Amino acid sequence: WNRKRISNCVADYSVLYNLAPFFTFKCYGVSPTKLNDLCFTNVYADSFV
Amino acid sequence: LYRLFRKSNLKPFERDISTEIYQAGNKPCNGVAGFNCYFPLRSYSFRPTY
Amino acid sequence: GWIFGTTLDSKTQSLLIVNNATNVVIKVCEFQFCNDPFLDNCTFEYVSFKNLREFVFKNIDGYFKIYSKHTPIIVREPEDLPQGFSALEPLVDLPIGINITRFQTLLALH
Ligand SMILES: *[C@@H]1O[C@H](CO)[C@@H](O[C@@H]2O[C@H](CO)[C@@H](O[C@@H]3O[C@H](CO)[C@@H](O)[C@H](O)[C@@H]3O)[C@H](O)[C@H]2NC(C)=O)[C@H](O)[C@H]1NC(C)=O
Ligand SMILES: *[C@@H]1O[C@H](CO)[C@@H](O[C@@H]2O[C@H](CO)[C@@H](O)[C@H](O)[C@H]2NC(C)=O)[C@H](O)[C@H]1NC(C)=O
Ligand SMILES: *[C@@H]1O[C@H](CO)[C@@H](O[C@@H]2O[C@H](CO)[C@@H](O)[C@H](O)[C@H]2NC(C)=O)[C@H](O)[C@H]1NC(C)=O
Repeated sequence: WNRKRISNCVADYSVLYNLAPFFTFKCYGVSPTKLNDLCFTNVYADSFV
Repeated sequence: LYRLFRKSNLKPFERDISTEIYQAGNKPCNGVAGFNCYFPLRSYSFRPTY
Repeated sequence: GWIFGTTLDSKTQSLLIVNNATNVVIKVCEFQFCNDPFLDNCTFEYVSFKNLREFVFKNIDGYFKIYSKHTPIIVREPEDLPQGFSALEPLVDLPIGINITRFQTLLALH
């Protein structure tokens, strides 16, 4: 697993909500519509098939 | 059933029983449920193993 | 009487107050209103030109407050408000839990 420790940035997922080739958006612990105003130390990104 | 999507904060002691689809995206839902058209009423399905 | 509500389109809650000369009917039923009444989920129900009737309606903290005053007046000019002072006593307080953006009065016809 490639744990990408992304830091020192603000989440901007509203592009993916505004584009066709991204389909599912599920969030647990935080709201799926309230993602933009959250701040984190290290977001751990993983991407698989 | 628990509400998770609503347009604004509610004034104290008020009732919302509208079951219309929340307009998350710019596209109108028009009675069609999908992604960026979120239904407000959801349940956590309480179980004794929780 | 009066109909209070936001859109009044039978998709949201709407307060209805109707007087029929014997009782006062106050409901929050979301049924249709058509346009004008004629005469010869319900989560709250409450059943109770010389004349001038003054009313004050306000809606704070989920409470609908109605203040009322009744007085006999004699006027010279056609339909002008009299120059005087009258204090409106409180009439009723209702815990209906709605917000109101629009309203419309109700008339009696033949
Ligand atoms: C009064 O409120 C209810 C919900 O609070 C409104 O929704 C409708 O309620 C009826 C009665 O339960 C539903 O019909 C049946 O419900 C059962 C669940 O017990 C379900 O298994 C059946 O398949 C059937 O659907 C109905 O689905 C529900 N929704 C709609 C869109 O009608 C009701 O409309 C309110 N009535 C008034 C007059 O305001
Ligand atoms: C009061 O009820 C209205 C329902 O009509 C809620 O939505 C407002 O609706 C009016 C009429 O279209 C709009 O002009 C407002 O902009 C809407 N409000 C918002 C915040 O967008 C309204 O939210 C309700 N008030 C509260 C405090 O929930
Ligand atoms: C004015 O309206 C009220 C209520 O709308 C009427 O009250 C009725 O009272 C009887 C007495 O037992 C009840 O059985 C009925 O169910 C009530 N009506 C309703 C609709 O609930 C009252 O009679 C009306 N007065 C006149 C003169 O029409």
